[PDB]
Amino acid sequence: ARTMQTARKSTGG
Amino acid sequence: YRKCEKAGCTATCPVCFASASERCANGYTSRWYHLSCGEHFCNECFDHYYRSHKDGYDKYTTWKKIWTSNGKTEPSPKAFMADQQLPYWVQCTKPECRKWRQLTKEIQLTPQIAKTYRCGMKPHCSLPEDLRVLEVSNHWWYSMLILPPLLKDSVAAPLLSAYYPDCVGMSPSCTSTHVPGMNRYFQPFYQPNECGKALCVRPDVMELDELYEFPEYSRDPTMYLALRNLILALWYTNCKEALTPQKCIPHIIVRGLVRIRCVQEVERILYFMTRKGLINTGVLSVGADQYLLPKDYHNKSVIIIGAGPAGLAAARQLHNFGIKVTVLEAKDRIGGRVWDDKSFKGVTVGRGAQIVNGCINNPVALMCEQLGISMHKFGERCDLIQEGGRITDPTIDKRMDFHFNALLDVVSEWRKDKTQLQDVPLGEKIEEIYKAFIKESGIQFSELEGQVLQFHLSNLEYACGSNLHQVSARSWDHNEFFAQFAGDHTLLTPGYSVIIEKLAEGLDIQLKSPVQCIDYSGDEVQVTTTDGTGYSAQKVLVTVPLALLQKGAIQFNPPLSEKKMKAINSLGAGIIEKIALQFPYRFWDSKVQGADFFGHVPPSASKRGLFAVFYDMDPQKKHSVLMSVIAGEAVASVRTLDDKQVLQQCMATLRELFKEQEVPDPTKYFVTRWSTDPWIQMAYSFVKTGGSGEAYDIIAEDIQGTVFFAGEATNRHFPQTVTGAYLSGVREASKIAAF
Ligand SMILES: Cc1cc2nc3c(=O)[nH]c(=O)nc-3n(C[C@H](O)[C@H](O)[C@H](O)COP(=O)(O)OP(=O)(O)OC[C@H]3O[C@@H](n4cnc5c(N)ncnc54)[C@H](O)[C@@H]3O)c2cc1C
Ligand SMILES: [Zn+2]
Ligand SMILES: [Zn+2]
Ligand SMILES: [Zn+2]
Repeated sequence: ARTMQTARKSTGG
Repeated sequence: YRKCEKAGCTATCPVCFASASERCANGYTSRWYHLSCGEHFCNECFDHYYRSHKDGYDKYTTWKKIWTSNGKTEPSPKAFMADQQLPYWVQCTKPECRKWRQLTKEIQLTPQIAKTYRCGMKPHCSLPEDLRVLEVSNHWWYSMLILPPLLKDSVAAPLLSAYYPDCVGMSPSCTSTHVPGMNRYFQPFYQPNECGKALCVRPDVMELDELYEFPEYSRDPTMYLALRNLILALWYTNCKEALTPQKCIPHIIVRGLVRIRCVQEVERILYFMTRKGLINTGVLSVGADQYLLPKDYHNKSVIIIGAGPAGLAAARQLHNFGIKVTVLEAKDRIGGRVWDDKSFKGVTVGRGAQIVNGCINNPVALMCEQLGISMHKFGERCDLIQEGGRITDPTIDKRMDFHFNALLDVVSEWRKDKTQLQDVPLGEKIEEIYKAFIKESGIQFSELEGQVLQFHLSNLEYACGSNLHQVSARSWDHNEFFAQFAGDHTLLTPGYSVIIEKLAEGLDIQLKSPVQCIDYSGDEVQVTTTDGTGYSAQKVLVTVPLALLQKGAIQFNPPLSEKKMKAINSLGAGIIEKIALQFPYRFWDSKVQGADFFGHVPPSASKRGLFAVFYDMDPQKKHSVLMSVIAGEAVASVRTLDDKQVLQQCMATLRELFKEQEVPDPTKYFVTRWSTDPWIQMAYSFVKTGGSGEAYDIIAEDIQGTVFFAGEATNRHFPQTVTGAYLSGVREASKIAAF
């Protein structure tokens, strides 16, 4: 899950 | 008429409550007007306000102008009477009698009045309470009420300004329609027309849980929504002490007999919200005398396996309820994947969890408020330094971040109307779509543009806790179909260990006690340790890591179902590792200039997860502790090396990143080895190619109301995180407590 990203997070889709 | 023309009234001959007119009929009147079974008003008093030539017409028109502006509900003399004329009802304060009395019509009820009221208090207890009082307890009683109660001066009102008061349980005539005394991260209510935000509730709509528990309000919810909304507000304005019925009652200000219904019902609603963990939770701890649920819930025993956030959350709840809980933990410490190193000068650094992703409504945020502790909000800036020293051109990062997101955008297009069987690894899918743009466009990427792309992929690998060739293209971001936690990403400066210790405080916890077997083929659950010690209880809660369910460390008897096992094995036990370095002085300040972190552009593709990002562990910019992560294939590349060899590897990278100066040797370090910690063997879960996010739900289903499952890998909305685990603890505690 991308909800773990803090730095430079993805906005992918 | 000397009797009520409304279908089924228990009043053959009615009394007027109002006394507005001189012509106020005990006696005959053309029409009686029915508000409730015990509450009626004559046509003289009705004319008093309704009719031009009469005296009370002044009041009523004044009131009807206000009511039309604020509220959606229709003005009417019935409404006016219910809002403005009906007497107030008050229970007695003194525990000996506690009888309900009517107040004289000329007195307005207030919190302090209702806090301190004894029988016959003009601005005694032997007199029998009114006939109508006991009739209020009947089922149909609420059915014979003309209008839903509307509360005055509700604690919830500042939170609810964007709604019409009547659409949400409140009186549109009340003068008292970011709030003072409330944490900026507590946003319990959805705003009208607001998109998905985690843990928010609609103030004007009963939730499904509430409908099933209180199906009597399916017909008419407004009394429910008024009391729920009040309670939530009382809780969030004072979240360090237990919310009890005694503390709520003084804030229910509504005139009439319906107030007594409100007071009686407020107790059931409160217990429901407590059990569910919406109220009276966090690291709130209650004294030995007090318990959060009534004695009915207490004849249950539970053993909880694992004392991470999931097992501790569940324990705390059940303990606070008055249920008997005992916790069995394999290691010689609590915390599971929460484990904080306290030995660095000044700062505190976690070996596992330390960030909170989305504070708004996050239970972690509430716990920080309770313990008065700080969260450092992360800044946006993160510059990508290359092996050499060159901070990457701003217009290079921006556009490679763009390109990266477009790939993923193409992936989500690809995955529509596909099935688990048609699934494909996210890593394969990405590079395929990558090669396609190269080909169809003709333009090619430089070595740097490629390197910067790789950094972005490594961030995904960090997030998933795996190489992308293991992660499901269909379902990698499954959880995002649900409302996520809005707001700040913060560093939890004193560490999650403060929270973990507080939760644990004064619970029956057995350390160095790995469970080997669970027997539930009997009446009692039978739990056995590796050494042989036996524990038994009515119910058991497993909260062990995904990786240990996959290794089958625990023998279940009966075995788990083939469905459960397919669920368990369809998820990936993801892994990252960390390194922390101490230094004598902050050698990065000049180059980094106070950002929370900085990037590291991977020299080659195969060195991708090797210290992609370095975190600055002092929000104060005083101490010199950096932290970094190892992820993806880099985790494999580091399995064999020992701490020293890893430390050197990290040091090589820093000197290359900070070429334009002398890089001091570290004085203190650690390197994490979660994957080889026999009772954990992972960092967090993720969906493997072929899998579905339904796996979480499946893993979460109890067996025969006796074996329950909580944890990181049981939370479909919020996988991976301390918040997710905590919430799974609270979710299971709620089921365990039920009936
Ligand atoms: C390096 C790292 C960084 C992370 N970063 C973050 C972060 O920044 N933010 C965030 O929210 N989350 C983060 N996480 C994830 C987070 O730590 C976990 O998701 C969370 O701790 C899960 O809690 P749990 O209760 O489900 O599992 P655990 O914390 O793993 O609890 C499992 C417990 O069960 C015990 N156990 C196992 N087998 C047995 C047995 N047979 N008998 C008794 N006990 C047993 C284990 O000893 C362990 O104590 C990180 C994790 C790691 C490893
Ligand atoms: Zn009637
Ligand atoms: Zn009258
Ligand atoms: Zn009394």
